[PDB]
Order: sequence, then structure tokens, then C-alpha cells
Amino acid sequence: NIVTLTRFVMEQGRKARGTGEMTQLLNSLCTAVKAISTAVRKAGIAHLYGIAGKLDVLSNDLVINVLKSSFATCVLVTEEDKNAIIVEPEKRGKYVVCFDPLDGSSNIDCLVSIGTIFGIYRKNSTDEPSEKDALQPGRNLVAAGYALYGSATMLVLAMVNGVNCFMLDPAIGEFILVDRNVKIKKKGSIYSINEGYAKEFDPAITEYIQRKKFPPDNSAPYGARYVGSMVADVHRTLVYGGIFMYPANKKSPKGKLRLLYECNPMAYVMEKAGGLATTGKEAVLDIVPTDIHQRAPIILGSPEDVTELLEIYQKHA
Amino acid sequence: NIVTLTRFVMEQGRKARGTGEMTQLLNSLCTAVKAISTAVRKAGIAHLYGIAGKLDVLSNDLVINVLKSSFATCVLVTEEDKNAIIVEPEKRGKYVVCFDPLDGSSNIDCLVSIGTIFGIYRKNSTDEPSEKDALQPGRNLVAAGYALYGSATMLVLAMVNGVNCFMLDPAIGEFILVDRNVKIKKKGSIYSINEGYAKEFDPAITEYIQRKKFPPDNSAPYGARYVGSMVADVHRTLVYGGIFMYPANKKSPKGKLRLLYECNPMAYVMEKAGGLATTGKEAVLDIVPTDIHQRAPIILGSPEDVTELLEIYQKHA
Amino acid sequence: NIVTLTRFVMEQGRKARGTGEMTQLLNSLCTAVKAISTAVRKAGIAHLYGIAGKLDVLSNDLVINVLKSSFATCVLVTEEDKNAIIVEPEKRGKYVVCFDPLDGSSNIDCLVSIGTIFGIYRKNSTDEPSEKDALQPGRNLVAAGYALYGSATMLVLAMVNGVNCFMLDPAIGEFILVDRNVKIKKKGSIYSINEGYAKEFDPAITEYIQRKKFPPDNSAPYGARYVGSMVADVHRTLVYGGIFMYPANKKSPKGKLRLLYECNPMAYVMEKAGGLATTGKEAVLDIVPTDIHQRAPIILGSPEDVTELLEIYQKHA
Amino acid sequence: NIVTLTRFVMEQGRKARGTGEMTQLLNSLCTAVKAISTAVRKAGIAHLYGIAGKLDVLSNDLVINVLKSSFATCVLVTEEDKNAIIVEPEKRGKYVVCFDPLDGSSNIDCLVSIGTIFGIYRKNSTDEPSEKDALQPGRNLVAAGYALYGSATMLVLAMVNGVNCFMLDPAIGEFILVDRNVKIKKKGSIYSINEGYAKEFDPAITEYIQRKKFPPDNSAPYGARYVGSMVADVHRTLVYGGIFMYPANKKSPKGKLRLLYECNPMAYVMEKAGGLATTGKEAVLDIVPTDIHQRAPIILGSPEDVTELLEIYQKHA
Ligand SMILES: Nc1ncnc2c1ncn2[C@@H]1O[C@H](COP(=O)(O)O)[C@@H](O)[C@H]1O
Ligand SMILES: Nc1ncnc2c1ncn2[C@@H]1O[C@H](COP(=O)(O)O)[C@@H](O)[C@H]1O
Ligand SMILES: Nc1ncnc2c1ncn2[C@@H]1O[C@H](COP(=O)(O)O)[C@@H](O)[C@H]1O
Ligand SMILES: Nc1ncnc2c1ncn2[C@@H]1O[C@H](COP(=O)(O)O)[C@@H](O)[C@H]1O
Repeated sequence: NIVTLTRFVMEQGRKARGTGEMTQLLNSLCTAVKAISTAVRKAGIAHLYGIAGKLDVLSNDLVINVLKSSFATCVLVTEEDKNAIIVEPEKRGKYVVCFDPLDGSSNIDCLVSIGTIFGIYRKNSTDEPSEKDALQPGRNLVAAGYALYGSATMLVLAMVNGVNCFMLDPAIGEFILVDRNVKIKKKGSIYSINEGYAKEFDPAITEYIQRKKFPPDNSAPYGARYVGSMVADVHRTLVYGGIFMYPANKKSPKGKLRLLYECNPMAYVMEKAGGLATTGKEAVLDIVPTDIHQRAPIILGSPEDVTELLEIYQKHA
Repeated sequence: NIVTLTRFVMEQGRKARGTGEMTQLLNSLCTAVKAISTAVRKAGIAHLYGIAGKLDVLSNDLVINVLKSSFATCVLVTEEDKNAIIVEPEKRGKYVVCFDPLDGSSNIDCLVSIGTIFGIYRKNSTDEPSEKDALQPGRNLVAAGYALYGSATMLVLAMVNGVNCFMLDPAIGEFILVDRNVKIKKKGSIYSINEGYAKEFDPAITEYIQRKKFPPDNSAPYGARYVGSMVADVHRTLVYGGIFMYPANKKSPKGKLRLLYECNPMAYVMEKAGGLATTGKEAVLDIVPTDIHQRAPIILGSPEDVTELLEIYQKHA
Repeated sequence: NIVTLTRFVMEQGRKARGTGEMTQLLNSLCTAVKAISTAVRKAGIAHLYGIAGKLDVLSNDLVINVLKSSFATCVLVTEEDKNAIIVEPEKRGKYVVCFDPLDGSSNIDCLVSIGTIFGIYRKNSTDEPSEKDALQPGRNLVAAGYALYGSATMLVLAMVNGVNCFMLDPAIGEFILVDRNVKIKKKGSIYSINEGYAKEFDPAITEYIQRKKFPPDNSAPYGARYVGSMVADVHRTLVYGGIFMYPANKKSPKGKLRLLYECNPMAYVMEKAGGLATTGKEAVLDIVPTDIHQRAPIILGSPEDVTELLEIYQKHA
Repeated sequence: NIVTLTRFVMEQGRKARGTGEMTQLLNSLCTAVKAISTAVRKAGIAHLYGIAGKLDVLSNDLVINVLKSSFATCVLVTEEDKNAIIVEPEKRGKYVVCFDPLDGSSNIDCLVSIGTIFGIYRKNSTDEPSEKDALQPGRNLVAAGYALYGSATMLVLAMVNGVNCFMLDPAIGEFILVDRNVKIKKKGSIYSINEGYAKEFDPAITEYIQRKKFPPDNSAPYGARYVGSMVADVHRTLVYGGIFMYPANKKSPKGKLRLLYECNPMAYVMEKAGGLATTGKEAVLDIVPTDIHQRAPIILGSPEDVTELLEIYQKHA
């Protein structure tokens, strides 16, 4: 007795009395994540090396094409694409999708785990679609999640109902349900941040990190891990607990990570996994975007760990 | 002309006038890594989840059996096996293999990169195969390398003449030569160590890290990265340049990484790469093993960066 | 624009305004065929050969567990199980599925093409499900088709609206629509029959074959082909045109092929594709079954070929 | 222990005491065969169907470029090439390879079994290489064999000492030894020929078939099978026993099949397997070639069945 993503998605579209438009959207997203996984594992490199005589771009076009053909999307927002992509009236459906096709293109050389991030907003506005229908607070996400292409490939889908983890079996190309209604730990034991920007940190970070390497109560210190690929670091934070920080160094208070297609999906997953996600001031999901490519700081993780750092931010006011 | 692992290892055996036994051993090694890689990528899990009705144990078993089958080995030293495995007299050859089947088996859940590490020695004794044949300085390695199962699968093989990186094309099951006689950068740009243990670091490590975050001139700090699996961190270090450190803290005054099957291969690879690998005190490859599961400290990376840490070491003697 | 079988099934479902029970069944057929294709192809035989220290049965068990897990079936008839499988109440749906898991099981050693054949009926009686709900004439089929595991794997599905062919891309585990709304050639140039039984043919089969080898008007003879796999031979007939015959004789006065799970599916594919299917006396599809393992004589293919044989049969009565 | 094709070719190379050049040839051939198998099974067709980002040709390109890259060949003759390919000076080795890259490419649309056939001669003349080095009788072949891309992929290799069969495990891309020192059944019970050419057969074939359908001792008739791909029909004949015939009829008094790359490799396999291969008059392997594209009649299979038919050819001279 086994549940595949295809079965699960359909079971949930039927329980929700959906017209089946979102189920086609999600089915297309499954197919594209498998085509991206195959290309990331380098199936076919023999042919470039002349056995018979770019990845982020190819991933981009695969996602845009497979979702345009689902007849379920009107507005798409991409990492690469400068402007929002408006789908032809012939293929329009009502969802808005914001995605990062290949998190950490800078990391493929060294074969670091890379991933795909996505958030689906339902178009709310009636009139002719545009950038505006994407500019919605993350609290308004219908579904979001990520595909991690690491040791194995995993899809994490979070919707209004919960977080569920699917493992790709590459022999038959099916995502099998492995972990269901995932909830993160209350407090973890690992902290993730790029410490080489230590000089540029704000004082609440400095204090937090010091408490984690030399606890005052004098328990154990927290282990550090920083892969430097946002899907790998957040995935480990979800599975194992802890806190992942990508705070405001002197790339202004904007932070580095983008709001619509990196911070917001991850935050929605955290919050459905019963964790927290914040700028340090506001919850990430409540920011109303000014721009699609807008950046935002983020700290996310196990409930207590995030709370502890918010209290320290509070003392430097 | 495309070069495949199988072609390269043959050509190299021809040039060295070897009787083929070693090429058999490398051939076998190749078949084992492809088998680990498929199992790691989770081909066939659907069966586990009842579609029709640990991995490290499986990995250990794969490596042991394929290697006994080359008729090229007599002693195998395994991470997972307390004592050295003495090969059956019928399948005995003159090589001694030390391997770590799955560098960091605990990184599977988190879907963090994992890897296999190996070192090959030639038995130099007349005496029957015994644990003693394994206790040879890493300066006696005939071949060493590793396979990283990351976003893609790559095997780096370091031999007498150099370091070449072969990527697996999983469609035809062939490793293609992608990088030929790799040389690591003089000076890197990233440092790698678990800073949670900052409570227990010796003053030289402490001074070096400080120097990377607050560079004594006006310089840009180094990026920090620590994935948490030796093969992923050492491979990013070989490819991108920088330094990787696992010093001895007090909870492991002799280090934590094992000398015969983690340290010496990685040290042999760095040295053939044109980088350095030390314990802070001596060179890793010159340490004479006493125990097959002996731990050693290791600092390895680009020559300049490793030398800054050594002058810092000597400055506190 | 790419149409995957997942997209296709789902769209057709929306237009037929089904409650999605059929789409779930049809999605489970698809997953079942992929798992069986991977097994036919010997992915993993190395493990049977000790790298780490019955296909028919297993395919039987993959079709039953996956069909049961769709909650869309109530009675299943297998070639392999002497009785109808009655789905347990909590998984019962409204469809009856008649299947042959691996047509031509004896072809696995010689390695010729084998396939999976299926037919779907709707249970329409209110009595507690029984073997009886499967005894419906082929004319009552909701959907029928096959999966051919040949040089490539292809799934052919036929429903009331036509026949469509899906090629498996094994690199992503998705079936792609390659031929849409297939019609068979009007007159073919290849006949298929096992001529070793020439001794036992009735005179109409004997006259038809003579007329194919020595054509009455001065045409070139027909080519001859007979693979020995019903799915391979009927698929060649569908795409290339011609006639496939497995009539009755001294042995097998009722024919060899079984009505519920080999004859009727292929006969529904042929009539939907514009070809004929006959016993020599009735159209196969109108034969009301008396037993689940009942046999029938079958002749199918291009309408002008099948007719020329029915005429010869009539001129011998 | 398992024996992979790579371990076998190497140990037989070590025993024959060769310079490693022919092992480099056989290893290269094994790599082109996997590359052809992946392409044939249509891995990657979604890209042709627009997911964003003639087989005959590619099979020919893969074989030529992979065989060139082993630096072990000097003349190659292909089904697809009008003239013998002379290898460039710096890649010249001493072997002559005659190959049929994709036996029966017309089976592709219909998805029927296809294969690749090869025979290897040693250049024996002293002149700068020419098609002349290919015009040697099949009795001079060093090695010959075929790969069949059927329900699974199998390579069959015949060398001085026997016929061995390797199944492709496509999960690891490794050929595993499954049946060693194959000998064919003395008498089989299947005959194989295209009987649509009955108005063209000579009287010995005509009588031969009559006797197989109407056995004069009233024993059982033989079963007929004809797939239409030489590799499938001939492989079935090796495995299950019987006779395969494609004689002269009117496609010249010389037959359809070609001597260097279809007839000689298969006849060689049959003789090392213990069967026979004749044209009706002489043995196929003693025909001295005149053109590289020369055709030949061929009859092959179980010794007793071929002899029976030779006695009928004798009764009509
Ligand atoms: N497959 C799905 N699983 C979860 N809920 C869904 C599913 N499909 C649709 N629903 C819900 O029903 C609403 C309408 O879906 P739809 O009419 O198909 O566009 C969606 O916006 C979802 O909230
Ligand atoms: N493929 C290979 N490439 C590198 N050196 C090898 C190769 N095969 C053998 N040799 C060298 O020759 C020595 C003996 O080879 P062997 O006779 O195969 O045991 C080895 O210990 C190596 O130093
Ligand atoms: N995926 C499908 N493609 C074609 N027709 C379908 C499909 N799903 C349902 N139907 C038709 O609609 C009827 C009701 O479907 P259902 O309620 O799912 O049992 C079925 O018996 C079919 O005749
Ligand atoms: N791998 C092989 N298995 C069978 N015999 C071989 C093998 N390699 C070489 N030999 C024999 O030795 C002869 C010369 O080998 P070579 O020097 O490699 O060209 C060949 O023509 C073969 O008859």
C-alpha cells in the first residue's frame, strides 16, 4: 500500500471540491521537478564530451513551459526574468506562480545540493493580469514548497493543510510519500549563518551567536553547519531543528534573499511545520511587496530558537 | 576524443607495465561506486513502501564483495568493521584497501551530500595478510580518491601522476573525464570548520579564524562554509580553493577523523593537487599508524592558507 | 506542446465530468506499467547475481496492489489467479479490471517483447461484488489498452473517443503523447499467424493464406511476420496495417487466447482504431462470457483484410 | 562473485597475454552498446516533444567515434557507409571492425526488437589500410557478437573459446555474466523464415517447410516464429534451438543479408555455440569476400535441423 504524489494531489483536489485546475498545476510541477532532477544529475553529459561528435537557463525554460502548458497560470515570476511573465489568453488559468528554478546556480561547480523553490498565489484581481497579481503578502499563499536535488531528490509540499515530504524514486519516476504532516522540533541544536560576515553583523546576531557557542547556563554549544544553498540549509533546519539566519549585513537592511521566490515559500513551509519565520521585526509572510525581485532578511527555524533571538533583538532598541 | 574511467585506467596500466591486477582493482572500485550512487539516489524505494506487496551496511557489503571479486586484494579495512578483513586465499591479490563506505551516513535524512573514501596500499610484507599490512604511512599509497554523491556523482582519483575528476553519466553508467590533472589555487577564499566548538579551540586556530573575519589590513573576510560531510567540504576545497580544518578540540584531543580511511586519502589528494595537509604539527602522510581506526587532526587546503595557519601555530610554541 | 499521460487523463476526466475515480484508476495503471517496465528491463539484476552478497508473479502483484490502492476497483480478474480478486470493502470503487500482467511470459528467456493487456468495466449490479460482474461483453468496456515493453515502452489507451499512444521517457518517468487518435490502414500487406499448425487449419484459413502467398490478381505477395507475443503482433498490426490471426484448430477448438483479458481489450483497440475483430463467426466484442478464463478465436486488423477472410469463411458454409 | 563484462574481457586479455589493445577495443564496444541502448529506449524524448531548454545515424556515429577513440582500429565497415572508414593516422590500431549499427531500423516505428551486430578481424596485410583488410573470410574473425535491445538488453560475445551472454543492468550501466559457454540444442522445434516469399522459394526450402508442418513420421509439427529482425530471430534460435533461414529466392540468387556484418558475425556465434551456418552449398565462414557490401544466403541453427535441410539440398542437385 503506497501513496504517490499524483494520487495524493488528486485525493486532496477531490476532498476540496476543486475544479481540477490546481491539480493540473501541481501535476505539471511534479513533471518539471523530475526533468530538472535528471538534468542536475547530469544524465547525458557523455554527449557534450563527444561520445557521438546552461543548467539554470534550461531549468528556467522547463518550468515556464511545463506550467504554461498546464492551462492553469496567468502570471509567472522568475529569478532570471526581469519582468513578470504574462501567459497568453489561450493558456490562461487563474494561478500566479513565483519560483526560483535553480537555487544556488553558483554552487553546481562544487556539486553542492541545489534546489527549486515555488509559491502559488491565486489571482485575486479580475482585470487583465500583470505584476500586481504577484505582489501579494505570503500569508496569501495557497501552496508552496521546494525540491531539493542532493544525495537523493525530495519534494516538500506545504499547503493550508500541512507539510508532506515526498522522495523521488528515479527508477519509475514517482514521488513516494515518505514523511507526512511534518512538524519541526520546538528547539534544535544547530545554528546556520555565514560567519565570515561577522564584522558586518548587527548586535543582536552577535549576542545570539555568542550565546550559542558559549552558553551562559553552560549546557552544550550549538553545532554550526552552512552549506550555502538555501534549500539544503532550510531542509536540514526542518528535519533536524535549529535556526537558519540570512540577516542584514551591509547589503543594506534589504538582505540578500528575495521575498517572493525564496523567503516567502520557505517561511510558509516553516510556519505550517509549526516553526517561525521573521525579519527580526515583522513575520516574513506579512510584508506587502513593492517589487517582485525585492529582497528581505530572514531568520527561521525551531519555535524557541527563533523566539530567543527575537527577545535579543528587542533588547537593542 | 571522449575518455571514460575505463579507458583512462587501462591506458595508465599499459604505460606503467602493470600485470593488470591493479586495473582490475580500479575497475571493481568503479563498479562499486556506481552501485552505491544508485542506492544513495534511492532507486527502488517504492518497494520499501509496499508497491507490490541501513544504506551504509548495504554500502559496506557492496564495496567488500566487489573488491574481493577483483582477485586483487588481501586486507580491507573498513570504517564499519572493528577488525581488518583478511581475504579468502582463493581471491587473494597483493593490495590492501582502506575505505569509508559512506562518509557521514547521518547526512542521508537531511539529504546532505555523502561520499565514499578509499586508499590503496600495496602489501610490502612477505608475511601472511594481516592488520599490520594496513598500518603503513599514507606516504605509501599507490592510489587514493573519493566519490561524492552530490547534485551529481563525481569520483576524483589521485594517483602517482596526478588528480583527475570523472563525472558519472547515469544514463549509460560511465564516468567521463571532466577534469584533467587538477591543481588547487595557491590562495583560497573560504574557510571550513565547525565553529560551534569555538569554546574548545586552541589559540592558533582561534587566531586564524579571527584573522579571516577581521583581515589585518582592509581586506575582505573569507566566506565561511561547512557542509558537514568531509567529502563535500574537501571537494569544494579542491575545486574552489581555501582551507578545511578539523582540529583536535578537547572532546577528541587526537582529532575525530580517522587516519587510514578519511585523513590519508584526502591528504594524498590535496598533495597531488598541489595543496597541503597537516595536523598543525606534522605532515599527515608521514604519521606511522599504530591502530587501524586511529584518529588524526587535519588541516588541508591551498598552500598559502595552510601556511598562514602553520606560522600562527609556530608563533605559539 | 507536451502532453503527458497525467495531463491527458486529467483533462479527459474534466471533459467527461467524472468524479475523478476513473482518473485515479488510470493514474494507477500508469504507475503500474512503469514499475513493470523497470522490472522487465532488468534494473537491479546485479543484486540477484550477488553484487552485495519470477517476473510474471511480481507483475501480477504490482498490478493488484497498485489497483487496490486507487480505491477505484471492486473486482479484479488476472490471467494468473484462478478466481476473481474481490477488493476489500474499504477500498472498493465501481470498476472491474480484467488484465493480463505479462502477455507471453515464455518470451522472457528468448527476450522478445512482452506486454500488459487490460480492460475496464463499470460494475452496474447492486449485488455484493463477485466473479459475475466481470462476465460482461467487450462492448461494455469503459477503456482498454496495453503497454508494450519492446525496443521502447509504449502505452496505448482506447476509450470511446479514440486510440492514443504514449511513449515512455524512462529518463523522467513520464509517458508522452506521440500519436493522437490512431486509425489503422484500410488494407495492409502483412499477415500474422503461426503456420506450424497448418495441418490443423480450417479451409477458410487455408484458402486465405494461399491467396496471400500466391495472389489471385497479379499483386505482390504479403510479407509474413509472427513474433509470438500478442501485444507485439497486434501493435505491429495497429501501426503498420495488416491482419493478425489466432483461429481455432484440432488442439484448441475454442482458440488459445482468452476472451476477458487478451481478446476483448485488443478488439476494443482495433474497432476504435477503425479495424475489425472477429471469431470468424461473431464480432468478438458481443460474445457474452460464461467463464472468466474462457477462450475465443480472434482475427483482427485492417477492415479490408479481415473482410476478405470473412467472405472466404462465408463461401464455406 | 559476479563477473561484469569489464572484469571478463580484462581477465581473458590477461590470460591471452595481449598488449591491452583488444581489451581497449572490447571495452569501447561495450560503451557504444550502452549508449545505443539508452537512445533506443527513448530516454530524452520529452525534449523532442517540446519540454523546452535518424536513430540509425546516431547509432552509426556513436559506434564510429567510440571505436575511433580506443586507438585500436584502422578500417571500419558500416551498413550505413558506402565506403570503408579509414581511421586517421594517430588513432590507428590493428583491428578491422565490421558492424551493423542498428539491425532492422524499420522495426523502430513498430517497436520491435532491434540490435547491433559486430565482427572483429586483425589487419593482416602490411599496406596502408584499405577496404581490402575487411575482405577476409569469416573463419578469420578474432571475435564477433551482437547486442539485442529486446525486453532487456543483452550482449552476446563469441571468441575463440566460447559464446557468453551478458545481461545489461541499466541501473548501474554494467553488463553481468548470466550464461556462460553457451551451446545450442542439437535439434530445436521452431523454424524461422518469411513465408510470404513462398512463390519464390527453391524446392529444397519448399520441401523443408512442408516436412516441418506435416511431419512424415507423424511426430509434432514445428512451431513457426519470424520477428523480422535478424538479432531477435537468431538470438531466439541460440537460446531455444531451431533453425533460422533467409535463403536465395529472387533478391538475386544471393539473399538479402550481407556477409561481413550480418551473416559472418552470426554464423561465427552459431559455430562457437555448436550449431551450423551454411548458404545451402558452402559454410558461410569460408566465403572469401569480394565487395564489402556483399550479400549472402544463410541458414543457421541446431546441427540436426540444418543437416536435415542440407540432405534435401543434396537430394535436388
Ligand atoms: N489538488 C489540490 N489539493 C489541495 N487543494 C486543492 C486541490 N485542488 C484544488 N484545491 C482547492 O480548491 C481551490 C480551487 O481549485 P481549482 O478550482 O481547481 O482551481 C484551490 O485554490 C484550492 O484551495
Ligand atoms: N592502471 C594503473 N595506473 C597506475 N599505475 C598502475 C596501473 N596498474 C598498475 N600500475 C602500477 O604498477 C604496479 C603493479 O601493477 P600490477 O602488476 O597490476 O599489480 C602498481 O602498484 C602501480 O604502481
Ligand atoms: N480520465 C477520464 N478519461 C475519460 N473519461 C473519463 C475519465 N474519468 C471519468 N470518465 C468518464 O466519466 C464516468 C464517470 O467517472 P467517475 O465518476 O470517475 O467514475 C466514467 O465511467 C467515464 O466514462
Ligand atoms: N580481451 C581479450 N580476450 C580474448 N583474447 C584476447 C583479449 N585481448 C587479446 N587477446 C588475444 O591476443 C591477441 C593479441 O592481443 P592484442 O595485443 O591486445 O592486440 C588478440 O588478437 C586476441 O586473439
